[PDB]
Amino acid sequence: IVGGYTCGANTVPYQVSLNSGYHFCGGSLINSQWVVSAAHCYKSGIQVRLGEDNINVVEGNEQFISASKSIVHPSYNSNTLNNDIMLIKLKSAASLNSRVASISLPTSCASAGTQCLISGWGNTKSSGTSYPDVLKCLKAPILSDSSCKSAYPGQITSNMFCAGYLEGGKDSCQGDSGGPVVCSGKLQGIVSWGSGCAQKNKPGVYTKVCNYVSWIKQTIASN
Ligand SMILES: [Ca+2]
Repeated sequence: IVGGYTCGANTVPYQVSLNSGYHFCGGSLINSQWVVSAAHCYKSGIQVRLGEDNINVVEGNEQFISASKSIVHPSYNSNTLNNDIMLIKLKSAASLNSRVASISLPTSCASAGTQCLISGWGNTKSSGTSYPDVLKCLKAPILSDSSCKSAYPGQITSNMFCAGYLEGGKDSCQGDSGGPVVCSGKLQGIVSWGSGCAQKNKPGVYTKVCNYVSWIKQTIASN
C-alpha cells in the first residue's frame, strides 16, 4: 500500500497473509474454513496466516493453518486477469474471535464514489521498494466505469473496477494482491492489478466480487 497508514493491530480481522515460506499475497477470510484471494496469487503449498499484524514477529494472536485445496475461478484468464479470483480451503477451521473474523459477501455491487478500505503488506513505494512488516491500510473511492476504461483502454472487463486517485500518490501495490477491498462492510473487491503503483492516471484495478457470489456460494457448498 503506497500512501496509506498503519491500520493498527487486528483492526482488519478478516485480512489474511498467504505464506509459502514468505508472505506473498493477501486474502480475506469469508468463513471459518474459506479464504477469498486473487487467482494470480495461486501457488501450490500455501499456509494461511490469520490474526497477523507484524508478519515477521509472532505476537500471540496468529493462527497458522495450511491450505487443503485451492480453486482458481473456472474462467480465470491470467493474460487479462479477467476473473482474478480464487478460493482457498483451510485444512481445519479457524477459531473465530475478536482478532480473526470473517467478512460478509455482498448482496449488491458497490457504487462509484463509495470509499472502501484496502489493506495489505505490499510495497509502500511508487518508485522503488520498501515492504512493511505491519499491516497497512488505505481508504480509496471507487471510480466510474468510464474513468476506469479511459485509464486502461481495451483492458477493463465488467468483472473489474478501478479505485483510487488519478492524481497518484495513493494505491495498492505488489504484495497487496489478493487482499480485500471492503466497502459498506462487505467484500467488494480483490487487489488485482494496475500499471505501477500510485502513478498518475493509473488507478488500481480490482476484481468485482459481487459478480462471483453465486460461484463462491455453490463452490463452498460442494467442497
Ligand atoms: Ca505476526
